Amino acid sequence: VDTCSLASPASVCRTKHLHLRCSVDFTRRTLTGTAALTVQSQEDNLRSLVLDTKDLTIEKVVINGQEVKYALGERQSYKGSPMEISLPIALSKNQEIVIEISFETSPKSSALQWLTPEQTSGKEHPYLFSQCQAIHCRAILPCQDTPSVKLTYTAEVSVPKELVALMSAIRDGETPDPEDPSRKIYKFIQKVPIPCYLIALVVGALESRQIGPRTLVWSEKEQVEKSAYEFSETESMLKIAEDLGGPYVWGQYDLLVLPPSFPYGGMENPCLTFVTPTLLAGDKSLSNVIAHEISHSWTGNLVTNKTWDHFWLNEGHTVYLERHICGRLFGEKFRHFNALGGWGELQNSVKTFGETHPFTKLVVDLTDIDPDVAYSSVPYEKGFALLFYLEQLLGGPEIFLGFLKAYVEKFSYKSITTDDWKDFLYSYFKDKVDVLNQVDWNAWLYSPGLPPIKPNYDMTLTNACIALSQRWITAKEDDLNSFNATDLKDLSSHQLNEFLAQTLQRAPLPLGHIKRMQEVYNFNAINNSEIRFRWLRLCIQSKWEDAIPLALKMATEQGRMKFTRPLFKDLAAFDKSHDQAVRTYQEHKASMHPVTAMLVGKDLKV
Ligand SMILES: Nc1cc(-c2ccc(Oc3ccc(Cl)cc3)cc2)[nH]n1
Ligand SMILES: [Zn+2]
Repeated sequence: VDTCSLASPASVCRTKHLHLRCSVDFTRRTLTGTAALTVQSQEDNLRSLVLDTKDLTIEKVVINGQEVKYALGERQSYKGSPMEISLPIALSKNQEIVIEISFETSPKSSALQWLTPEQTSGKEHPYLFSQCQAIHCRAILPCQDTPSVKLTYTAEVSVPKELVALMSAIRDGETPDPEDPSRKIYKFIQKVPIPCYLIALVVGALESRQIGPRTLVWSEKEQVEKSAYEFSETESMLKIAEDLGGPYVWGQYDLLVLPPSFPYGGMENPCLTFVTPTLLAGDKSLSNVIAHEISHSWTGNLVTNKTWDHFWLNEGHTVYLERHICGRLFGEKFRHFNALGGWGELQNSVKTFGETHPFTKLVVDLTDIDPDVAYSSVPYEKGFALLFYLEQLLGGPEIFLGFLKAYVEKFSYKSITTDDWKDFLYSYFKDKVDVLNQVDWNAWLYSPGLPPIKPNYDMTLTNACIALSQRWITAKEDDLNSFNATDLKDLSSHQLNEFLAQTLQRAPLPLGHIKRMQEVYNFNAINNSEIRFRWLRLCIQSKWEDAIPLALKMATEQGRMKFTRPLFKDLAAFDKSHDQAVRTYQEHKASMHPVTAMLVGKDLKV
């Protein structure tokens, strides 16, 4: 049923537990060790099984202290190579065996980026971080690389004693390596069953600062103190999340601020969220990303999508919870602001993808499609639009939040499909079934382009952005002298960002407008990467050669694909910077994140 995994489906067998013993070698850029997988059979007379692997080196497979026959199949592009294992016994239904696999990752592992000391803040020690979603755990160790199987796990990672190792699990102790005095072993334990894509590792000279009863903030010493401040409200947001979705079951909620090449804004790794360092805007304005990763602790990590065709169930509900968290902290008016802004983003994605593009469908068919290529904000906003529309259609946020909490408890620790979600919706809202039948489910779930109906959005906080953006778009020459910094006197960082987004859509603007806009607003001096990103896009799309070097620096000084990809594609579309953009990519391609370096290459057609 999962077209992205080459392993035995959950209907044949399930991995119950993973015991990982491994060592990080920065000299060769490999993890070597063993992966003991406790696997339970789901059928009678099970005599062999298949795992997922991608660029792994297998030494042997030991079962009950004896080596066993295994075979690796031909590689299937991004899916990797399937690994068959011959069992030393035939397992009847629900019986279990432990399989010990001696493996070693490839330096080209698509799940990891190896950073040289100069690629870090401290410039003295190397760095390693993982990114498994969607199907990259197979590039770290053999497993059923599919969200349809959930497993607990325990790990022991040997690392140079000067470094620290962290995982998506509770820290369970550290000691000097008994077989190597120059190394330390960090132990971890994750008692809540998870999909293997939530497995994460990080190794580096990490410092910590406690910002809450169950929250530490991790980063290099240069950024720890800044990050502890930027995210001071995490505990504040955890209690709101708990009130909406129920108890937080993962014990610890730590935060990890990675080096600038991290490919995404955040990764909802259990116990240790990964976030881009580009959130350090200095005013906490971009902290809603933390509210997002927090919400994933219920929608996504507790209730998980069965395949990646149903990824929208994860981010769709997560965005919904996030904007309710922000609404409880800043008012319902603010919640509608983000919802409306998100609907504007959904317009941008569709315009860029195309109204008929298959990647604008809510439920996709990733058969023979690299899930990384399908990743976009469409499942985020299109998913949220559906839930918001249902919230309004079903009687308000109070009623619908009651459904969300029940939905989470109903499928806790399980993996569901869109039909599972829809089926329980009709069960929960059995009194209003006739209202649900008014919904165009076929169009919402499987038709591409923008949804069939637009929700009702409060225009209060957005009106200020619309007035100013309209003045610039419709302004002629004689109107440019009157623009002044006072236009932003009562605008927040978010409103400033929305204004740019509103202006960005109607780009390009006359060259004089862009030059005047820099004179009066000085967007070049704003550190907020969301705002800077859009201001730069507005400049390059308007053919302003002065913004070329500023955009190349931001596209390469950080690796968040949200910014790096559009900036490059825009530089490649500008005639005056096409050559410089391509040449720049070729140079940095070798030291970019593997997933990021592959995608920009496709964007650039190199
Ligand atoms: N409009 C849409 C888009 C999708 C979609 C489904 C699966 C995907 O795989 C992933 C998920 C997360 C990451 Cl980090 C990388 C790849 C991406 C996107 N579903 N519906
Ligand atoms: Zn997310």
